[PDB]
Amino acid sequence: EWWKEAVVYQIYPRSFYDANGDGFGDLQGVIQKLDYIKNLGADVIWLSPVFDSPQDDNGYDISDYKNMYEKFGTNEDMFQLIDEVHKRGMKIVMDLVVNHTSDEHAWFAESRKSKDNPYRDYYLWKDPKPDGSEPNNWGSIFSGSAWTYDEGTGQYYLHYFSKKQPDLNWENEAVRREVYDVMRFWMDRGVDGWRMDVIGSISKYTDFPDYETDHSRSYIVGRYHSNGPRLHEFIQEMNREVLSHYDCMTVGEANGSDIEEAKKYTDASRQELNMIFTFEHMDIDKEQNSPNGKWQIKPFDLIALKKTMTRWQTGLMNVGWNTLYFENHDQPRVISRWGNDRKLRKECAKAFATVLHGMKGTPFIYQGEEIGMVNSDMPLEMYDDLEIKNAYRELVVENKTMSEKEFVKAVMIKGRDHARTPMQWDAGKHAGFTAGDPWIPVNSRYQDINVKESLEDQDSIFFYYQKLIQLRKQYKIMIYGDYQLLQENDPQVFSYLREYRGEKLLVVVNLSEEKALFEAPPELIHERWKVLIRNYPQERADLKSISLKPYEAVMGISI
Ligand SMILES: [Ca+2]
Repeated sequence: EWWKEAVVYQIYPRSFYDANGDGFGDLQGVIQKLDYIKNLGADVIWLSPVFDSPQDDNGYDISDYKNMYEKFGTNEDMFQLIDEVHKRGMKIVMDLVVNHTSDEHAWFAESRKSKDNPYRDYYLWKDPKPDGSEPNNWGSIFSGSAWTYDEGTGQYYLHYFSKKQPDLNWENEAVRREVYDVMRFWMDRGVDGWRMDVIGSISKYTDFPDYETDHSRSYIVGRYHSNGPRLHEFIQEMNREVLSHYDCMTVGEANGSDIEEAKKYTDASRQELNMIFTFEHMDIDKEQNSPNGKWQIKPFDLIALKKTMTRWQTGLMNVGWNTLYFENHDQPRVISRWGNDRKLRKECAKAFATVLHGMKGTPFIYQGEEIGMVNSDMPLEMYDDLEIKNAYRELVVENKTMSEKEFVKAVMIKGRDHARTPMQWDAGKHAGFTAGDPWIPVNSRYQDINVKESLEDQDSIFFYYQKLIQLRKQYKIMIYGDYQLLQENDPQVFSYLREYRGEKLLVVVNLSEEKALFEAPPELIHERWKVLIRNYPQERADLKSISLKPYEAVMGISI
């Protein structure tokens, strides 16, 4: 169970390092930066998808599972990367994207040709309604209908994501076998595990029932879009046929997951996955179900964060396993989203890191999180993401459920592209990401926020992350201790306790810009503490009462 003790670094490779000058990050670029990742201390890398793809969704629309997209390199480069990871004592996890393929995948190019094609039933085709409209009212995550009509055959195909991402038909045993063959091809060549993209969607309600509607919207995304009736059957089959034959790690991107679903995926006795990503803690700052979805912003609410993260810590405390993340290629920079990214940027970045890394589970560090990368001020016309383009058209232009100004404000907070501007290596041109022209501009603050300056500054966010990772490797309590929320009603302070074999770990973090007070509960007042990490310089170990400075974070271990 090395995956319980791991710290994972997520690379978004088109934006990590461009070794050959075309402005697009590449596999040889990753290889050249592996020493940096090892020095940080992560021991597992998760690479976002590098398989051949027309890039409609930046690699999540795969047109060939057994070849690389040419700008990343060739399979030879990928095999070298695997070897280079292993030579450093690290592991590599690839992105398994098997809810859907590109519409340019050979399977779909064949499927769409005719009802008698042998690939027809690789995808999900249905007749129009009598009036020619879509089979039901289901929506795409990327706006509009989940169905697209094919004039040549007279049927619609299903796509939960873009029209260039047709969903695979997992009811067809041949599709499942194709998926297992892909997994074995890569695992036999040294891939150590998989991050499984929208694994929650692979089983459909094959009666395709309409949702109920209150007429706020024409197309609906809801409970049928995940947790289908055969979901866990399929994952159990995948474990029997593939995962059980390798020393591997699996993490599912479990869209639609709540704590009970997480137990189904992650209880070891069920022989499914090791861990899942949930969205519940990322969902605290949207309204529950507006037509504008995640663009219907709410302010950061620490109480909501504490409630949600505590539900997950206690729910998987003695069964299953948690992932721990605040950032990925789909989320904004957490310090910009929920904190201070200006005068208190360092303290705030370190504070969020401490809250997260003090918990039970496997931490994930998204590229640039460890240097305090921030959201971008770029104008809307500079964004790339199809999610944004499609939502602008639907919400602002067509349906008018958001004004222009409100949509721009929402994108500046939550746009996926805040995660995707290039990694900031130094203060030179394009932050040292490329000698050419980057595929999207580097964030305008890069001259102040970059690896070079971080390694020169002993007070950097980088060295704080490096220390959190070292502590996890030294103190078994951080991996295996239980969890108890402390001072639960405090609106500024996120404090909790871990316990393991008579030892205690106290984590106290002021997630606010104002002064706060932590007082230990009565059962803890006679403990003696050794401070393991703090993001301010004043040092005292009487943690029973702490007058917390803005964004102050501290972890102590009992002695
Ligand atoms: Ca390149």
